[PDB]
Amino acid sequence: GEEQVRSCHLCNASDPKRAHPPSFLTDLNNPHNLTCWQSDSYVQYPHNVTLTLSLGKKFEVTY
Amino acid sequence: PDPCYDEHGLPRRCIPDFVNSAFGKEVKVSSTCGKPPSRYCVVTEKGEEQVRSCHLCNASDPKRAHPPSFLTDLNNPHNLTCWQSDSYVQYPHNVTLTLSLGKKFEVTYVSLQFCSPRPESMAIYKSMDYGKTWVPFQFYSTQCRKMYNKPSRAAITKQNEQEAICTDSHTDVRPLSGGLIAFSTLDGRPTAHDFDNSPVLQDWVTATDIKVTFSRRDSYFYAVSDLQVGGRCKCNGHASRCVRDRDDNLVCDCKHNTAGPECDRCKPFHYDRPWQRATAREANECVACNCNLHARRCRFNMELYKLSGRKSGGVCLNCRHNTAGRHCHYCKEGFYRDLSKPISHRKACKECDCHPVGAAGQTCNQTTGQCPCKDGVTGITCNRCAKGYQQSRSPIAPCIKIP
Amino acid sequence: ACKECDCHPVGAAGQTCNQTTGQCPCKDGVTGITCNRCAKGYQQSRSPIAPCIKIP
Ligand SMILES: *[C@@H]1O[C@H](CO)[C@@H](O[C@@H]2O[C@H](CO)[C@@H](O[C@@H]3O[C@H](CO[C@H]4O[C@H](CO)[C@@H](O)[C@H](O)[C@@H]4O)[C@@H](O)[C@H](O[C@H]4O[C@H](CO)[C@@H](O)[C@H](O)[C@@H]4O)[C@@H]3O)[C@H](O)[C@H]2NC(C)=O)[C@H](O)[C@H]1NC(C)=O
Ligand SMILES: *[C@@H]1O[C@H](CO)[C@@H](O[C@@H]2O[C@H](CO)[C@@H](O[C@@H]3O[C@H](CO[C@H]4O[C@H](CO)[C@@H](O)[C@H](O)[C@@H]4O)[C@@H](O)[C@H](O[C@H]4O[C@H](CO)[C@@H](O)[C@H](O)[C@@H]4O)[C@@H]3O)[C@H](O)[C@H]2NC(C)=O)[C@H](O)[C@H]1NC(C)=O
Ligand SMILES: *[C@@H]1O[C@H](CO)[C@@H](O[C@@H]2O[C@H](CO)[C@@H](O)[C@H](O)[C@H]2NC(C)=O)[C@H](O)[C@H]1NC(C)=O
Ligand SMILES: *[C@@H]1O[C@H](CO)[C@@H](O[C@@H]2O[C@H](CO)[C@@H](O)[C@H](O)[C@H]2NC(C)=O)[C@H](O)[C@H]1NC(C)=O
Ligand SMILES: *[C@@H]1O[C@H](CO)[C@@H](O)[C@H](O)[C@H]1NC(C)=O
Ligand SMILES: *[C@@H]1O[C@H](CO)[C@@H](O)[C@H](O)[C@H]1NC(C)=O
Ligand SMILES: *[C@@H]1O[C@H](CO)[C@@H](O)[C@H](O)[C@H]1NC(C)=O
Ligand SMILES: *[C@@H]1O[C@H](CO)[C@@H](O)[C@H](O)[C@H]1NC(C)=O
Repeated sequence: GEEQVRSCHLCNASDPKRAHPPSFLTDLNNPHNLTCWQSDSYVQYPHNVTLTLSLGKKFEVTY
Repeated sequence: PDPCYDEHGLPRRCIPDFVNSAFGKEVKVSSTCGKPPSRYCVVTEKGEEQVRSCHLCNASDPKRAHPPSFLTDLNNPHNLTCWQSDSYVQYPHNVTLTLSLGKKFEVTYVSLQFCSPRPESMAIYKSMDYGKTWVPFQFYSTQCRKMYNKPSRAAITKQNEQEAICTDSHTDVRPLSGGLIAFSTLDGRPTAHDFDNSPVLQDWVTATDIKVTFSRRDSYFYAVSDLQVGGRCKCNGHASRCVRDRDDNLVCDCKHNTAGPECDRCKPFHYDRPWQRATAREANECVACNCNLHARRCRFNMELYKLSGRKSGGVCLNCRHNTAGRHCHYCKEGFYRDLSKPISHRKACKECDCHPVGAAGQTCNQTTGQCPCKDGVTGITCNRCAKGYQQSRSPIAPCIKIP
Repeated sequence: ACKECDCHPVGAAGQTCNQTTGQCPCKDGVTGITCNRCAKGYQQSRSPIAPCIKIP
């Protein structure tokens, strides 16, 4: 409405349903069962925030 | 699974189901026929007048034995189990039977089944201790006064709903045999509907041990076929059942972070909000202390919880990992906060690695780790030279101005 | 086989245990491996700096 409210949760990768793998980024995106991958916290500039993935085929990209 | 947790694994009140209590246990008594072997005669009504039968009592005769197990065994309404007392006895004399339980309970039903006629004067007792202290509960007589100095069918004042009443009701015979006595303490109590918020009634139901003492040509005696009393194991709504101990001791498996065999207190290291009873509105649970993974023992003060707007009052003791505070939540004198590390990192505290020369003091901003920068030096550990400031090999002053 | 150091948060003068002996930094009258107990002739005190002190 007008003010703030903060919830809170936890992450065990060994907990499948409580894990947040990058597969949450590659899986089908349900607007009703979204798949939130999660980063580590307490992080900011100045630091490299790098994620990697190679292709194996050259492409032209639009979207 | 566990009724202590909702469909969403939310801690909710979990309670043992309502069960009969006085079923199958042994009782030490003060009198019984048959030692030496005793006899007894029995009267019956026929049409309009009377007729008297008669029998014998040897406990060494199993078929002529009638143990108190006959009160606790299953009583078949077609195969009754009547225990019998000695005869030729009456007021003034204690006809006392005891039962020491060891656990405090809340009771709803107290049912009875008689093989002897209903006498006139008697009362109720209990022990919220383990067979040492004894307090009455109610009286029962036509002359509650001449016998017990009591009124018959007194009123239950709201200001003391823990009154002990006496009545002549159902002190009549018929019923001689098969007397049915059921007692609900909740009768008459105005604050019985909201029992969840009736602690005095939640205290009036508290009972651990039970004692029953009686006052009030022919052989007259007393006999009874069975006993049933319903209740639920008192875990304050914090355990759905009660189990045996490794040393044979029935205790609640106190859930909801509660302690004591009855869930009466909070668990060790659970001192932030006071101990409370699970309500239909809120399970008013206990809560451990917050140390952010930096302590194992804690204490509490109400004023902390008081001034918290009644929200929290926990405080940790002996904050490890170079941490400190009520939540063991800051680095002591000597480190700084490694802000890069998470807020609960066990090594979030590290020595003020201040440039032992370039920093002016031996400390650093516990938040920033900003070491004490000397005259023209800046930087957290104070190492760098400034614009127009040339570093010198002097172990005292490196950066030097430009003309 | 390896568990994090459990140095007595007060009675040990550090949070690092003697990885061989696990002996935390026991301060003058503090004893115990994690440096928690006070020694015989040292009673626990509520002072946040001197927990264990000799007696005259
Ligand atoms: C990561 O996220 C997951 C998912 O939420 C959490 O899951 C935990 O998983 C562990 C798995 O070990 C669970 O531990 C459970 O408790 C047992 C306690 O020891 C008893 O073991 C058996 C009964 O299981 C008894 O006969 C015995 O006498 C002990 O009394 C563990 O021993 C069990 O795990 C054991 O099983 C595996 C095989 O399945 C064996 O290889 C091992 O020996 C292993 O010890 C048992 O599964 C625990 O219940 C789960 N916690 C939950 C669901 O909250 C993790 O907790 C979480 N990790 C972190 C660090 O948060
Ligand atoms: C309290 O209640 C009990 C149980 O009902 C009654 O117990 C009595 O129990 C005894 C058995 O202990 C019964 O006695 C029976 O009668 C025999 C009579 O003596 C003859 O014995 C044999 C045949 O049995 C002959 O060869 C012999 O020549 C005698 O003529 C007893 O001898 C028997 O008891 C023997 O058996 C037990 C084991 O069962 C042994 O340990 C003993 O040696 C014992 O002698 C036989 O069993 C008797 O019937 C019961 N009395 C009854 C039912 O009234 C008590 O009597 C009762 N109390 C009172 C005061 O009545
Ligand atoms: C953070 O910054 C860059 C990537 O964003 C990395 O660059 C390094 O640069 C130094 C300077 O010569 C090289 O010696 C290193 O080999 C480089 N690292 C590489 C190429 O991986 C730097 O390493 C990053 N630091 C991290 C990721 O911890
Ligand atoms: C009969 O009355 C009560 C129980 O109904 C018993 O109370 C006794 O009171 C005297 C008074 O000093 C004490 O010395 C006794 O120790 C009490 N007896 C107990 C506590 O068992 C009295 O003893 C009863 N008489 C009996 C059982 O023979
Ligand atoms: C989303 O999908 C997962 C797939 O296992 C399922 O477990 C979960 O219940 C789904 N979400 C909801 C709200 O049902
Ligand atoms: C009642 O139960 C006892 C238990 O053994 C049995 O001996 C007796 O025959 C039963 N009586 C009837 C009428 O069923
Ligand atoms: C630490 O740095 C902050 C950053 O501005 C400063 O405000 C504060 O006074 C410094 N000292 C502390 C927090 O003790
Ligand atoms: C660990 O304990 C031993 C036992 O005497 C001691 O000699 C040593 O100095 C301690 N510290 C170490 C090994 O760092």
